[PDB]
Amino acid sequence: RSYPAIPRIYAETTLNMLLKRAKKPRVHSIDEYLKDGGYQALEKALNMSPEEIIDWVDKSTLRGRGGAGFPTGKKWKFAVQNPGPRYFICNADESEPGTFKDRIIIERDPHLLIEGIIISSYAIGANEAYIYIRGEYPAGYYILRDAIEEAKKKGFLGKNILGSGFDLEIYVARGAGAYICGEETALIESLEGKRGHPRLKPPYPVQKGLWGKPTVVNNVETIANVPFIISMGWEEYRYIGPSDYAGPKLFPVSGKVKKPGVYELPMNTTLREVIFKYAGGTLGNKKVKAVFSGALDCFSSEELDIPMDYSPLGFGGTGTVIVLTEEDDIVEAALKIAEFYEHETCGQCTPCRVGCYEQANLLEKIYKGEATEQDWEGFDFVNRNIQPTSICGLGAVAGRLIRQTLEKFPEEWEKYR
Amino acid sequence: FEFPEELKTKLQEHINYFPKKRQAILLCLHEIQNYYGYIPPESLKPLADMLELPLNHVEGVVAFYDMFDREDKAKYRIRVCVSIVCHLMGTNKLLKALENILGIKPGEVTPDGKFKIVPVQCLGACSEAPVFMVNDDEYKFESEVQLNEILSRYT
Ligand SMILES: NC(=O)c1ccc[n+]([C@@H]2O[C@H](COP(=O)([O-])OP(=O)(O)OC[C@H]3O[C@@H](n4cnc5c(N)ncnc54)[C@H](O)[C@@H]3O)[C@@H](O)[C@H]2O)c1
Ligand SMILES: Cc1cc2nc3c(=O)[nH]c(=O)nc-3n(C[C@H](O)[C@H](O)[C@H](O)COP(=O)(O)O)c2cc1C
Ligand code: SF4
Ligand code: FES
Ligand code: NA
Repeated sequence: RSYPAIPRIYAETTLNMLLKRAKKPRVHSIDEYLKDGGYQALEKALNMSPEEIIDWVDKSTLRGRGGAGFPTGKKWKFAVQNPGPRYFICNADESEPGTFKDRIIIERDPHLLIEGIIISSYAIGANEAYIYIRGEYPAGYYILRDAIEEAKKKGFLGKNILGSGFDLEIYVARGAGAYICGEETALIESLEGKRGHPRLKPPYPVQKGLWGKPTVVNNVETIANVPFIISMGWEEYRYIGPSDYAGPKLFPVSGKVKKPGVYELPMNTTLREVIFKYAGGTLGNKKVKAVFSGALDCFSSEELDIPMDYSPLGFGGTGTVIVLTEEDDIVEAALKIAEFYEHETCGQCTPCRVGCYEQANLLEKIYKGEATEQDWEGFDFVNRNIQPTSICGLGAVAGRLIRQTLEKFPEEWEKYR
Repeated sequence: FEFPEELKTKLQEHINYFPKKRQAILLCLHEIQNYYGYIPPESLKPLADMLELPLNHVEGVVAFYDMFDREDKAKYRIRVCVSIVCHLMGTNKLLKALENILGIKPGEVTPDGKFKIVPVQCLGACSEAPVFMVNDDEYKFESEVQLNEILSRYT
């Protein structure tokens, strides 16, 4: 009943799907959820074969909401081609700067996530599922534990669920400070009771994951879509947004906007529409300088008319929109991005370990005007050399946003020289 | 060293929760830090035995996970987000306000061992920047008068 204090993040929807309940900043318990027809998609799914559910999730065109956009049906298909036992993992590590879309599902509509996990686990033949939630989401952790007990009490979990013969237990694990533990193989190691160190891929978790068994790892938002695909059928789900990038999408908008918060919109919405049509424009009506897609990409004011989809020219990523205005120093902002990667590298790979450290250390010198000419040259080189030999996406992107600021805002970097 | 019954019962609960005992390490350590206000170096050996893991394994886990502090005892941990959105919206104003109220800077502990400022990476509440946590509770910093009132709730 009593949970730790959680800020009341503003949430607005045009689709009334993922935020049907989560648009209200409060826990929605099982009675409230059931009144909205909750757990009926699970009932329908338990009367379908695991194979039909995979086919439906495939045909819906649902792509991973964690940031990489891998087709969900396709992922499940790879796992089920491998013998059992299989494991299902809900990734609730959400630690990307500017990213707060998942937590509002967890904290306000936990039964939407739970129902999605049960359908997904049934579809892949997993009798054991996990929620790995970042340690900095303690309220989300107690909210999920309470909602899981409510589901067990209503017979949605445990042995022979609703007389289907399908068994399922959901275990909630907590992270403990590491951004890298959201990387799906580091998450699996942490779930195994070890340090959050990413594994060399391939194998992908679907071939060899938790305890070396076929494992599906899906983001909170991806899983929250599964009850909607089953409830409305894949065809009606595909009517939402463009047919090539279908369904609802959560957009966590922050920074220099009048209305920061989470927006549920179709993926054909443009970045400019997200800021100006939905987030109320900029604070003080000051000109947009840049948009940071988390700690992954940097878009200039010349790139605002792009769609918020998984297309090559689209925004992509998690859909995270951090708005910087004309008075925000791009180098000071780049320093914040460099400091993030410095703090989060697991240090397994030498160029990532040294590269993340040096990029932040040299960028600080540059910013403070204490950099030598060799420091400027070393900084340029280290930034273009974090990726070599990396075994996870962190080393591959630790220099991406910063390089884009160098290319898109050369005038500002030039004054720091 | 022996864990108090009230804590030992909570640790046994986390250990019997997951299908394998070793899967409970992080939940056990969070519980140890909640109880003591830090990770006492002495607690690691009985925990390793309860998890059926070697001490070296437990030591490496404690070293890896940044939420765990085996150095400073503190009743209340003020986690201050130092990442990009919060820096843009006023981390420095929040840290200035904290220095004025408690007399401490990040990484420091108040003389009475009541409060410790812990600088942290993005806390996933960026629309509410600048964000801070006081143990498990999370808030948007508004001003010094406002922060003063929040901190007064922690006795
Ligand atoms: N949401 C957050 O808080 C957060 C934080 C940090 C990073 N990220 C995101 O993480 C993304 C990178 O993730 P990644 O390294 O997992 O990316 P990825 O493109 O390599 O893979 C995405 C998913 O598809 C699966 N997959 C890919 N190829 C496969 C294949 N051949 N066979 C089977 N499965 C396959 C992977 O196992 C994974 O589950 C970034 O775009 C970033 O936005 C998100
Ligand atoms: C360093 C790093 C951190 C990641 N953190 C997260 C995270 O917090 N949440 C998430 O769902 N995916 C995260 N990912 C992506 C996962 O590895 C993976 O792609 C995803 O969980 C699969 O789910 P999806 O297909 O539903 O998106 C991270 C990737 C990397 C490289
Ligand atoms: S690229 Fe960096 S974060 Fe990823 S496994 Fe290598 S050292 Fe660790
Ligand atoms: S940058 Fe501080 S909460 Fe995200
Ligand atoms: Na984590």
